Amino acid sequence: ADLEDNWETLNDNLKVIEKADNAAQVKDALTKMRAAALDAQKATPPKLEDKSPDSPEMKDFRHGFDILVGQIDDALKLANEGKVKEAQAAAEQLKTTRNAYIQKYLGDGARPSWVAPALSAVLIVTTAVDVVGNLLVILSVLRNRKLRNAGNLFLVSLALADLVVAFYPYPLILVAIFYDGWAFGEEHCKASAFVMGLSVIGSVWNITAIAIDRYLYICHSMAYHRIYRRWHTPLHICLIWLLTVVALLPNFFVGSLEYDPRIYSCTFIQTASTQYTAAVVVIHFLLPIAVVSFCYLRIWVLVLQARMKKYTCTVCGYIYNPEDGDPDNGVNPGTDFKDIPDDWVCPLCGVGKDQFEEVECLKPSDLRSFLTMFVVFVIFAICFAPLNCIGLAVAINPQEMAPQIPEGLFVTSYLLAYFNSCLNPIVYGLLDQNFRREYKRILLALWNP
Ligand SMILES: COc1ccc2[nH]c(-c3ccccc3)c(CCNC(C)=O)c2c1
Ligand SMILES: [Zn+2]
Repeated sequence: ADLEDNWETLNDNLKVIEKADNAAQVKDALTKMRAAALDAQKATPPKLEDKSPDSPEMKDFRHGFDILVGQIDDALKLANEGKVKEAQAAAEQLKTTRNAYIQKYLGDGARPSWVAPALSAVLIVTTAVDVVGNLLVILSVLRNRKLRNAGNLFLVSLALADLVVAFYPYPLILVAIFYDGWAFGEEHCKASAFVMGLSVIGSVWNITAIAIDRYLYICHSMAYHRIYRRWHTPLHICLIWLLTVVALLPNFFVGSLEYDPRIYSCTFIQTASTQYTAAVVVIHFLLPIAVVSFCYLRIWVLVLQARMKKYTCTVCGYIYNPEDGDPDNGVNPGTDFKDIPDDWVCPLCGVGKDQFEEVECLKPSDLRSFLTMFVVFVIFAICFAPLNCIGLAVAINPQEMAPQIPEGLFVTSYLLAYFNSCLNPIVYGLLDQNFRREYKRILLALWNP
C-alpha cells in the first residue's frame, strides 16, 4: 500500500471509533489502524523525498509512528476488556498526535496566498462590528418599551445569535489562520462548529418567526389582535431555539463537525453525509426561504394595491393609522381606511372620508418596520445562497461534482456567510429612523458624562 493511500485509511478508521457502539467495532478499527501505521513507516514521504533514509529529520518521523502505535496498543488494551468510552478517549489522544506530529510529512492541499489575509480581515471587521452593533440593538430594545412591544422582541434573539459567534468560534479561527491549523483541542473544535450551527440555523428560524409575525400583523390584522402576544412571543423564541438544538444533534452521530483546512475553521462537512446535508439545504434553507417569500409577497401586493396605509386629513391634519384605527368612534385597531363605512367622519374636525387623502410613499419604520425586516431576509438570502447551492451539488452526486467545485469559490462563499453576522444592525440604522435615534441615544449617553 502507498503512503498517501494508507494515510486516508488510517483517518476514516479513527472516525469509526467515535461512531462505534460495541468494543468489538473499536477493536476491529484499531487492528486496521495498527497495521496501516506499520506499512506507512516503511514508506518515504513525498515532501522529504530527497532526504536520506537515516537522516536526522527522517529518523524523527520513524519515532512518530512508534509513539502512534504506542497509543493504539494502549487503546486496544482498554477495548479488549469491554470498555468502549475508555477506548474512545485513548483514540482521540492518538488523533491529536496524528494531526500535530505526523502532519510534518505530506500535504495534498494547496490553499492560495489570498485565502489567509481575506479570511482574517473579514473576521476582524465582522467580529468588531458584531460586538458593538448587535450590543446596541440589545441595549435599545431593553431601554425603549415602545419598540420592544412593537414585536421587536425577536430582534434581541436574532442579535444574541449574531453575538455568540463573535465571542467564541471567530477568535479561535483567527488564531487557526495565524498558527496555520487548529491550534486548539478536539473538544473546542466540535464545540465551535456547534456554536456556529446555532448562530446560522437559529437565525433562519428567527427571521421566519419575524416574517410570520409581520404577515399576521399586516394581513389578518383584526384576527391578530384577538390573539394574545404577551406570553406567546417569549414561548415562540424558546421553541425556535430548542428546535435548532434538535436539528444540530445528528452531527454528533454522523461526525460532520471537523476541521476544514480550506477555510482554516472547524465547521460542518458536506461530504460526511449526503442524506443529512439534503435536509440542512432543503428543510433549513430552501423551505424557510420559500415560506418567508410567500409572507412578504402578500405584504408587498397590499402596499402596491394601496391597501392599509396612513390617511391624512385635508382639513385639520388628522393622520389615520390603520395600526391604531379609531376605537372611540367604533373603528377597532387593525381596520383599513377602505373598510370604514361612509358615515365615518374625522374624530377632530368632523369631515367625512370623502375629503381624505392617503399618505403616498411608505416609510421603512411603518407596519412593525416591514421594509427593514424584508431587507434583513434578502441580505441573509444573498449571504447564504452560494453555500447552500454548493451543499446541494454535493447532496446530488459528490463522486464527480465535489472535486469539480473550485476551492476559491468555496472560500468566497464562506466569506459572505461569516460577514452576515455584523450586517443586521447596519440595516437597522440606515432604514429604521427609531433605531437610528436610539443608536445616537446610547452613544451620547456614555460619551458625554
Ligand atoms: C446542522 O449542521 C450544521 C452544523 C454547523 C454549521 N455551521 C455552519 C456555518 C457556520 C458559519 C458560516 C457558514 C456555515 C453551518 C451551515 C452549513 N450549511 C451548508 C449548506 O453547508 C452548519 C450546519
Ligand atoms: Zn380633520
